[PDB]
Amino acid sequence: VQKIGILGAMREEITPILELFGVDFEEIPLGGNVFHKGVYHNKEIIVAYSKIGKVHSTLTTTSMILAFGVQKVLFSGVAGSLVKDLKINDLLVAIQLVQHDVDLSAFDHPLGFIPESAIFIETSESLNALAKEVANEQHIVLKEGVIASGDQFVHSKERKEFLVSEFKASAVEMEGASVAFVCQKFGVPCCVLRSISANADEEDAFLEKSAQTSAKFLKSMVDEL
Amino acid sequence: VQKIGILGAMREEITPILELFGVDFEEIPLGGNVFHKGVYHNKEIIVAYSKIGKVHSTLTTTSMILAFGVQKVLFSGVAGSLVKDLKINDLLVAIQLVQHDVDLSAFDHPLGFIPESAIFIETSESLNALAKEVANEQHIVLKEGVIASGDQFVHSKERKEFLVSEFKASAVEMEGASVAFVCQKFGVPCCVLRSISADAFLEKSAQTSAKFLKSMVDEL
Repeated sequence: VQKIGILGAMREEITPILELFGVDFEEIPLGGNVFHKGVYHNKEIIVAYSKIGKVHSTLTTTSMILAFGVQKVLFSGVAGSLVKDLKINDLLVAIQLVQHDVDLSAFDHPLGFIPESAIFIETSESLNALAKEVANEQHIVLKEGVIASGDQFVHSKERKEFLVSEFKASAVEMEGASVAFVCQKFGVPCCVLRSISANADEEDAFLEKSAQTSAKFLKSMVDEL
Repeated sequence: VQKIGILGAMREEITPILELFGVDFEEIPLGGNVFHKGVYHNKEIIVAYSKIGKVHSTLTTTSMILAFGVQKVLFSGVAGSLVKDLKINDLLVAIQLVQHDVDLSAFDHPLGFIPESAIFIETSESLNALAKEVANEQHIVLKEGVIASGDQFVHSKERKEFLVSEFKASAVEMEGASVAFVCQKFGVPCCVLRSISADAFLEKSAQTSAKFLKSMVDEL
């Protein structure tokens, strides 16, 4: 029985996901999270809001995997662009991610690095390839890049410039890296998709449209699994 | 069947705990961690190191609870002092913990606050009182205070003074708050104990902490 996890990074991103799949979803409370469980064409689909920041999103992902047995994870949301050519409404697949706020440079480690780990987190080759195929089929341009995540909102010119110089990041948000990290640790293929909600020089109804567009893209992925 | 989780931040702290409990531990890999499962006087003891930082420690704690059913968590480690009265080798129990690096101030949230949470995370009355009781019986001084945790190793005067001024923290490390938070979310009692550190120091400190943890478990 195939079991697929779907995360969104705002509560309001969940509604159009559950609506579009169209089946009944049972609400299961666990660890202060609510997981929505439904059956769609003989796959179990487990949908949750991550909650904010890395500790929340780690907890929700680890829970999803251990309590519900999800075998693959798709994580949708929005991100702010760090690069001129990545603009509002562009869709981005995260080929790698980084925890941009990790700093053990006092022990001469490169920024982003933790011992017994690595700076960059890898996502699923097969799921990213699937996202490319779906984007081709649906006539949606799909860009690729590195997403930086950290437990601060990044707004300053200096901090955005640091993300690009240090990590070659394309976009920034708060929960992607941690989710991808957990998945990788459990051998669970993960795909992290972001649509751009702010241009690189910048810091609601528009997020309602993005959340609908994302739900459509997620369903078109699941329809291929 | 009582199930107790014992967490250390780093590998060298585990070794002495496994040896002192003395029982046969089964090694169970899960989520890139190795959990050591043993039965000690009719209590199941699950021992693991987190690895460093908030993601790692949140992952490990959640696994302890969901995969192994632990009912109570004891977390031991070292921490750096932020106040003159906490000196090297002092033992501190964390009454509250904060994630000091969380900053949603761009949206007028206080520093350390995340929506659906709180700035300060609480720990177990009962387990804290047990730590105090063990310490009193053995004539070991046990200090109490707030622990600040974050994904940076804090070394500057400016950041240390920020921790004191913003959170009234007494000590700083990288994993306490995330472990305590996970336990709170699952209604699992948690005790966070830290020896003040500022390789050879660490060996002694791990042996003495293993003895203190064993002493607590003997009362549970």
